[PDB]
Amino acid sequence: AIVLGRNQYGKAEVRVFRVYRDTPRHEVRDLNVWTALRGDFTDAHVTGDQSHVLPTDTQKNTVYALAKKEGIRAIEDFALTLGDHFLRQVPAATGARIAIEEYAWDRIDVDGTGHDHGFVRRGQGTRTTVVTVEGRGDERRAWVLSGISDLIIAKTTGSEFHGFLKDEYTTLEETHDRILATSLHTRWRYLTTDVDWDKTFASVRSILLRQFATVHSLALQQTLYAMGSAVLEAHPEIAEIRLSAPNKHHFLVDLQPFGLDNPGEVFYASDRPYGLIEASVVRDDVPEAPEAWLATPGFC
Amino acid sequence: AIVLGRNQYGKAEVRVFRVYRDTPRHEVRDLNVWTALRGDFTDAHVTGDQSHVLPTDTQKNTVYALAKKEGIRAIEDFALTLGDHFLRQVPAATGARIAIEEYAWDRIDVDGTGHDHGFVRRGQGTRTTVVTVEGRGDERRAWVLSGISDLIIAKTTGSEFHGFLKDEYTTLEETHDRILATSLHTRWRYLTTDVDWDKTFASVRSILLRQFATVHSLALQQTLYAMGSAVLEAHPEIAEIRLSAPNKHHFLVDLQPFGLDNPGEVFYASDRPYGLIEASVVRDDVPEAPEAWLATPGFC
Amino acid sequence: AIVLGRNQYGKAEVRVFRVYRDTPRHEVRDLNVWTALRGDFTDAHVTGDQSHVLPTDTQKNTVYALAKKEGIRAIEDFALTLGDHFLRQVPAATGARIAIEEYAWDRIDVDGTGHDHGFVRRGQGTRTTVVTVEGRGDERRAWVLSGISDLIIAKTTGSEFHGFLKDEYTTLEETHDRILATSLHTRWRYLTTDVDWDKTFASVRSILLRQFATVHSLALQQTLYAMGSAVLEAHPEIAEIRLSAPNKHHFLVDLQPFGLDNPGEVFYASDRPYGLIEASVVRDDVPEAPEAWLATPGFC
Amino acid sequence: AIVLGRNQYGKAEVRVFRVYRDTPRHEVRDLNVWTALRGDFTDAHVTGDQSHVLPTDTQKNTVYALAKKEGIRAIEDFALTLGDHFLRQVPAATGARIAIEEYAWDRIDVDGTGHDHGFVRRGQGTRTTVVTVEGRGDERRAWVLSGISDLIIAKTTGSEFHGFLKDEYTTLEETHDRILATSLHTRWRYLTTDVDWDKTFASVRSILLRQFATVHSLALQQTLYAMGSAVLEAHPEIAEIRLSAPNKHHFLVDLQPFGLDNPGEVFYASDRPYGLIEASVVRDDVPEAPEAWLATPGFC
Ligand SMILES: O=c1[nH]c(=O)c2[nH]c(=O)[nH]c2[nH]1
Ligand SMILES: O=c1[nH]c(=O)c2[nH]c(=O)[nH]c2[nH]1
Ligand SMILES: O=c1[nH]c(=O)c2[nH]c(=O)[nH]c2[nH]1
Ligand SMILES: O=c1[nH]c(=O)c2[nH]c(=O)[nH]c2[nH]1
Repeated sequence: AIVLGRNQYGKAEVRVFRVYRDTPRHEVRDLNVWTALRGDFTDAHVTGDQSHVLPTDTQKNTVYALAKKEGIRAIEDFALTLGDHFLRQVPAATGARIAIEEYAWDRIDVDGTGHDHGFVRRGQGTRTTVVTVEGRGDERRAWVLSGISDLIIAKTTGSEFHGFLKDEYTTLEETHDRILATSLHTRWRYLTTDVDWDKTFASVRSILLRQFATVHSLALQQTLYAMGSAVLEAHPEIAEIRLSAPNKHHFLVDLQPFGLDNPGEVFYASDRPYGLIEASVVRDDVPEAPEAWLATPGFC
Repeated sequence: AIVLGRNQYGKAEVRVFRVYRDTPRHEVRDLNVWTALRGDFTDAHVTGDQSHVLPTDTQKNTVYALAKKEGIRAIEDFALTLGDHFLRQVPAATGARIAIEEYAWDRIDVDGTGHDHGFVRRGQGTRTTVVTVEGRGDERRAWVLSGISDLIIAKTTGSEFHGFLKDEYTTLEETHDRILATSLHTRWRYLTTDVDWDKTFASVRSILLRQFATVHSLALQQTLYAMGSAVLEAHPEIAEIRLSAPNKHHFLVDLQPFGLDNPGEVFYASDRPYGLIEASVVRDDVPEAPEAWLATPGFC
Repeated sequence: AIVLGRNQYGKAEVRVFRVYRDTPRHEVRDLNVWTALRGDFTDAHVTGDQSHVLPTDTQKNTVYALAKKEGIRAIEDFALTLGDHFLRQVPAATGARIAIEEYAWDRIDVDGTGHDHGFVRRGQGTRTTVVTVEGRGDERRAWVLSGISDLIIAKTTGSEFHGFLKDEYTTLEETHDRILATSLHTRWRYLTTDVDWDKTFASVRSILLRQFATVHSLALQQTLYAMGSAVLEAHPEIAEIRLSAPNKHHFLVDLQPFGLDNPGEVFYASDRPYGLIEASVVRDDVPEAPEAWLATPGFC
Repeated sequence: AIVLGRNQYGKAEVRVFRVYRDTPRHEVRDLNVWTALRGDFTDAHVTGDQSHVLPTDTQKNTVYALAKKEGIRAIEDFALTLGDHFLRQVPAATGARIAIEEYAWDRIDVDGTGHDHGFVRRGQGTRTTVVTVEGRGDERRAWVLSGISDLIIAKTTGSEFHGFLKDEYTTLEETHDRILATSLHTRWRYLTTDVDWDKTFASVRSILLRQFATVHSLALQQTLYAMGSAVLEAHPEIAEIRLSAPNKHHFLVDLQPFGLDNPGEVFYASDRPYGLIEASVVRDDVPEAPEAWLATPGFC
């Protein structure tokens, strides 16, 4: 009684660089795109008949083709267009998952103004989206996740951790002052697809950064909740936000062996291990949408 | 109505290196360990009261302590032991997810025999486990996933891909002979925890490699199914197996511009993009265990 | 006739995070430090007598100790202080090489102003230094290299490549318009150590960026020369600059198979292979200083 | 008086995968190739006249073409062939540096015999070469470096470190038993180009591993010298060998706080910082060949 279960296939990490150059002031969209189709590909696995299978090579061609034919503004719209496109090309497909990450570029400063066609990478986190489209016509449903990854941030005070559970293996001293440093990975789910994607992203990003800096932290857990709840309070169109934050320990070096004090000044920035504190903040009044999250961050 | 939803926390990437040295012939266990606790940590997020929280630093200490107290044989047993231990130490916790990677070492060859205490990394893929323990006493349940990651394999013939769906964006030529190269990521779920972990792991690994080599491939999809089904047929104790394989494209380089033939000999190994083909092989007569897979491969 | 040749040893990648907090407006210095000592360590290699050897563990302790005792302003001064320090502690040492890289942080924007103690990584290249100190007292000599690494930049026009040598293996079409994208690695050597390190670095960085953007490029070779010569013309205190630039090819995708034009708009950003164009611009009137560059970028 | 100084250019990281398939028992050569030309390319930098420049794209084409035309046996011979070829094609070039890494593959085991066309990556370090060719005809000279990179090895005893210099910043305890773990990077220079490259490589690798295992270590310094000298004593055709070894610290974890002993059994494998111990072993009766080492490991 051995059968094929869940499966998906597509092209991973299609790097597409789109330039808008209708005026001498160029704009760039720098994208990394994943496609994944789902549906009746059973025979392709069990017997090797590829009749239903649209090659991943073609899914890559389609990314580049539509980059010209449809354009690339907000990555959520581009992902939605790709999802609907593959459903129209692949009758055996029941759904498509399109994930995109965008690398931001600034203009190189020349004599106090940004150059028309010279750019430098901004380097402060990746804007992401994960779009799922299922069905066709009146039964078509779609879900949009957006997110930020590798947003590297730190507080040098305003961070405490005390009153925790102490067991026989606990050696950690309580503290009222420590560094809190992380590299934030977050994704949030929109209630519908009728959203000003760029406006909401800029506001969410600003809210997460501001809350991180200004909330007095009693634990990374409490910081993440304050960040996520501030986002949902400001954005009724967002159903839920998941946050994943390493606690990149900066250890206060003991300089007493060298005859020196260390009043919170000299730290060893440790690579591994790191705390990993992960939390979701949700609207209690809307249904969950597990289809939006299937195979996020990955299949297995 | 904004509330804390799913959450977990713990120590990530604890590198523990355990030496067995009861005799001059030492053995090594080289591990990377993640802990993650789930339970009633709501107050720790919402008000900042850490009374329920066993610090991630303590969870790190526990890995090293139990590596001596309990030893490290099969990583599945060590992960099961850590899971039960944390539930004993943290009353608010309802469950624990313990994930481990093991890096295999061989003995250095000296006059045709492995040296007593000198080793070299084996380098052929990581052995993995993901162990979840929920509840205590009679209500306790546990699940074991084991797996292999970064197993880099290739066939230089016995691979085809033809008769696929062709649309207006398709330029891929059908082929009856190509390279098939991948880096296998796989995880499988055991029906129970009464398993000879090392014997089954070694068998699964050899079935995967043997099926990959000897099965004539009509598509990566079909190779993955053939590998997965053979594992399930040889191991009734395994409920399901998920395979994730990039199709690392080796393009036959066009040498005609240089006055040369290229009959399947000279290839360009492209990095990105790559096909990503993902399949699940399951026993239809056993129920699913979503608990085993929760937050695998990640939380969000 | 087998003897020990050149050798050096020290601690690599000491991550030191220094916080200045005498006022509530904190400042951060985020550093990665390499030490390497040179001298009479022959017996330590040949017979294993470690009498001359100061442990790398101590060289690490010394980084953290001096971070408090001497402070960390410009990384060149900190590296010079470390070099002279190790010569005073290690009588067998004849020289010391201290390399440092600095990761820049900005203040998180809160209500239009930078927060007192909350920061985000700037993410636009690494400031580097390589300081070599040899001898003691009146025979002491020192050399300072500074540099930038991983400065990711791109032009979307103003870049040509034509009139090159065409041989029987050449398939490249000449072009008067292409993308030129790179990740710049550069190091330059100062004539003396009497330099305002921070002021010169900011000006050099600005000159390299401006020249990249504004010079009409006939080849990456010609761009790198225009960048390096502009730096030396503006900075008589700099003896030479070496630049190493990958040509990260952005290939104009052929969309004619899909019935579309591509007037310089849709590109495939290729990972590997990449051109690697490397050049030095030098003052013809000052002597070379090979001691400054020994074991840069590495020993072997 | 600002002038162009040293420069070189070429194609970096050309991944060529060559299959030998004269019989059904295929063999594979899996290579990463760098080309770099040196010569009279001054005009190409200063005025932008590319007449002398053979495009890096052509240099890429030449790797694939000669992989068929000439074949790929030992990477040293292939690199020598590329070096001479470019000097034939590029009159302005005075020299070429060709560097290659090879990734070893094993045959997949099927019923105790290696499969005809199914392979798995060996995973134990990269075989390397760096070949420099200068001049043409009677004035031609060439040099071959071969090497090994990322060879991950460890001993769990037979390593000590005591009797070192102790200063006011030293806290390291002397020890008579510790783990010694490293990832070896080494390059050696052949006296001539009349060498059985594969036989010598295999011998050098086994001497390095065997000496590491069996030599009782008083310091990494002394282990490296013992490895290097043994290679030179067994291979008169090798002029010199440079070794670069991180001391990847495995700290004995203090388990006393948990009521436990730890007699050399449980270790924390730290990532950074790490000792970096670098030594050259040379024949004092042969002259140096700086030309062989120019821009190794990099240009700047
Ligand atoms: O904010 C924190 N939460 C934790 O759970 C924890 N655990 C730990 O060791 N340090 C911290 N910090
Ligand atoms: O085995 C394959 N499956 C695919 O779906 C596919 N798509 C593609 O372009 N090549 C391949 N190969
Ligand atoms: O600016 C360039 N220099 C080159 O040497 C070269 N070679 C190549 O293929 N493209 C380019 N571009
Ligand atoms: O073999 C060693 N050499 C050193 O120089 C050194 N320094 C140190 O701290 N440990 C070690 N070990």
